[PDB]
Amino acid sequence: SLQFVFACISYAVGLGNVWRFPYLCQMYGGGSFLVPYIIMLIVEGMPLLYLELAVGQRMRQGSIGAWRTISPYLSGVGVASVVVSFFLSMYYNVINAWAFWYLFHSFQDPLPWSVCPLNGNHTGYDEECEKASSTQYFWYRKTLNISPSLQENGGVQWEPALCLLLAWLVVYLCILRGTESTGKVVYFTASLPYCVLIIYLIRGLTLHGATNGLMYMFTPKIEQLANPKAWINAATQIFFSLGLGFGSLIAFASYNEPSNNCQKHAIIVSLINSFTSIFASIVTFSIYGFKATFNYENCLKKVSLLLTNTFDLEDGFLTASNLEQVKGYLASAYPSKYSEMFPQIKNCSLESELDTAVQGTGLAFIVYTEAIKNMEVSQLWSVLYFFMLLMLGIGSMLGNTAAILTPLTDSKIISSHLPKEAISGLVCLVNCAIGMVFTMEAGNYWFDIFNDYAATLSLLLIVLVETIAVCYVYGLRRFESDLKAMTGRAVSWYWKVMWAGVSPLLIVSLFVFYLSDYILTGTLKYQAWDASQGQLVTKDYPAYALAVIGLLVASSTMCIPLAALGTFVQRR
Amino acid sequence: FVGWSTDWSPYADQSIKVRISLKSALGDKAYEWNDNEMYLFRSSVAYAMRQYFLKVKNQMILFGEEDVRVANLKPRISFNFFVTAPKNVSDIIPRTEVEKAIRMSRSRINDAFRLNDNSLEFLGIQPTLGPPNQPPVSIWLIVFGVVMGVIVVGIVILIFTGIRDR
Ligand SMILES: *[C@@H]1O[C@H](CO)[C@@H](O[C@@H]2O[C@H](CO)[C@@H](O[C@@H]3O[C@H](CO)[C@@H](O)[C@H](O)[C@@H]3O)[C@H](O)[C@H]2NC(C)=O)[C@H](O)[C@H]1NC(C)=O
Ligand SMILES: *[C@@H]1O[C@H](CO)[C@@H](O)[C@H](O)[C@H]1NC(C)=O
Ligand SMILES: *[C@@H]1O[C@H](CO)[C@@H](O)[C@H](O)[C@H]1NC(C)=O
Ligand SMILES: *[C@H]1O[C@H](CO)[C@@H](O)[C@H](O)[C@H]1NC(C)=O
Repeated sequence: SLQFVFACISYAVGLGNVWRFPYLCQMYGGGSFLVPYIIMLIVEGMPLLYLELAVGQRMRQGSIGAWRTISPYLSGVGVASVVVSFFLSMYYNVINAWAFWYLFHSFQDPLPWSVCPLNGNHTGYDEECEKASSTQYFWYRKTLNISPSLQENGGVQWEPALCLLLAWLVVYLCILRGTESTGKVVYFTASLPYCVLIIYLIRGLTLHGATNGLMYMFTPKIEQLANPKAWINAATQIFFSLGLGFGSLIAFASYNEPSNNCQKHAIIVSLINSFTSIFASIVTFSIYGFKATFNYENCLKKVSLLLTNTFDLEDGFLTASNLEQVKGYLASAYPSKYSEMFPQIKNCSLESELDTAVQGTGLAFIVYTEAIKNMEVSQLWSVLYFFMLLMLGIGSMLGNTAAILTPLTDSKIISSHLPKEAISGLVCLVNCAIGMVFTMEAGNYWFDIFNDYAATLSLLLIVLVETIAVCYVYGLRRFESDLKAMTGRAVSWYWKVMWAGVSPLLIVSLFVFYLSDYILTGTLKYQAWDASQGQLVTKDYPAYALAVIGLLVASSTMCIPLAALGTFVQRR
Repeated sequence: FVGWSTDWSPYADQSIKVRISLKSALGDKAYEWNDNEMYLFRSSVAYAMRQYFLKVKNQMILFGEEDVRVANLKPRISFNFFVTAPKNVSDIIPRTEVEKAIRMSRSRINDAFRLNDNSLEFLGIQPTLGPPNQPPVSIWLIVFGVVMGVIVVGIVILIFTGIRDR
């Protein structure tokens, strides 16, 4: 019936493809990132997803159990499947906290991101809130209070810490309460995000100059298309959105009937996830194009006002459509006055704005707040959208935490020492203690680091190990025979070829390209807020941050080889 | 210094510069700025001066439209005006008093031409937007406290029921 479709939609639609995907798309030029994602979908999404589902269905065990049954000296990879997930639980719930924050400041008629604060004379506006948008100022100063550089970090901000604690308490409450009622919750928690996105798409399409963002997002600029970073980010983003590497898919497939259809399920899940990501990107980039058009018009209006004031022209004489001609006439009339203010004139174009209108890890928040502030009843739409985002994040965190706790629940030794319910509380407390780091003044930089590298290489390596083990260790023919015995209609040659020599080769090639690019450039930099310019400036990563990122990647990557060496020693 | 400059004028020290942007504030349906509009503006300035001299210094000075002298008129509608004594040309009201008078009654001048503090700039008189009123303590804190309380109550009751069942 429709219950299965709703469950598939709920498993496919999450906070990931709604939040992380638009930011990655904006960072890597839009279309130049959109094209690989579709390419990385039909090559890596469906085949690997179907492989994981088939393994979970055939093995009838958990991730650790399945990867131990496949091979002893490989069982440690299952442990890695938890560790990476743990790192996700380290930071992902922090996003929910931000949602809570943006929810809590949604019951005021003077919305905090709607009107800039006064400078102090009650005559103008703050310099930071004037150079930057009101939403940007509220996000970077009144919400994150971000430091200009990563080197200087302040104390733990109390309000974000309280928001994070509330988010963890909500997660723990949902863990304790919700165990099998989700079938009813699927009737409501699967269609609301689509309705919210439809409403926001309508609002964006009703805004002036919104088609520019849609054109930008669909424009495949070949100059930035050759960047291996875009391919790597698309691959890790689709792997994260589909849940590959986390092992939750295997656990879910182990709970289904042996005769349950898997190819149709995997294809439907992948296609729904891709379509939802594309739709969210469409809406977000429509609002982003609206912002870029507004900034371009504001810059042109400021330039025209400055020229009119300093050359005493008529109010309506100078317009955007005839700017350069009037500039040439002024230069030809008296070049002395024109040159007296030539450096003050600023050249602003739609391309530059669309490149650097809004960027960073909080692109979705800023963009949707801008969309909200131009509504009719801003509070209602703000509350609805933030509640939808919070629900999606809660569902994603519930899935991640269940995947983490399942191997711990299966641990007989741990179960016999402590109550099963107290394990969830201990895990939540530890995760909150670890994630309190993100609540500092410079916690946004660490959040960006853990969103860029704590799941980039780890997921790729885990998927590569899994597909190598399936294709060559266990034997492709044996797996195909087992699947045919279980359900019939053996895998077509397309799936066999993809599992044998397409996906692993592409993953290895992408990893080699990324490593070569990193070695050649050697200039891994991060964006940092600049209140003086009211923008984002690239700054080189410090030694300690690079070491921390390297350690975070290395632990997840070496979780499997260390256990393999231990198993080899035990056998020997 | 041998020579002279063609910019200095004896009335430049006490002159207040007005810049008017009718097209930006009104878009369409914008009236033309002929001499009648200048007469109306001078009358409004004289009225503001009368109001300041009556309600602050308690002096009845009969200003007129001919006591607001205007110079350097431009197509931008940008000029310099200064107010003299009612019948003493050699007496020019100091710029501080004129600025205080304009600040006192800028709303009437703004409404006379349907302009709002951005299309009628006096270049030295900076308007005040107004202090932003704040909630009693915090709406967000109250909502957060209520949500945290209900969540804690739910957690406690669920834990108690689970313990009692087993
Ligand atoms: C028109 O306004 C001007 C001011 O701009 C008036 O000039 C002022 O006239 C008074 C009366 O004579 C002057 O006071 C006297 O100054 C002399 C200077 O040596 C002093 O010796 C006297 O004891 C007395 O204090 C005042 O200085 C003068 N101010 C200026 C700036 O010239 C003028 O009287 C007004 N005309 C009329 C008809 O009211
Ligand atoms: C606000 O008042 C102070 C008073 O010292 C002044 O320095 C500052 O320039 C004023 N702000 C603006 C925007 O003029
Ligand atoms: C704008 O273009 C002119 C044309 O050469 C250039 O000289 C100037 O540096 C550019 N930037 C600004 C801010 O004027
Ligand atoms: C701004 O403040 C000044 C004095 O502080 C006051 O006269 C003026 O009316 C205010 N403007 C408003 C409240 O719009």
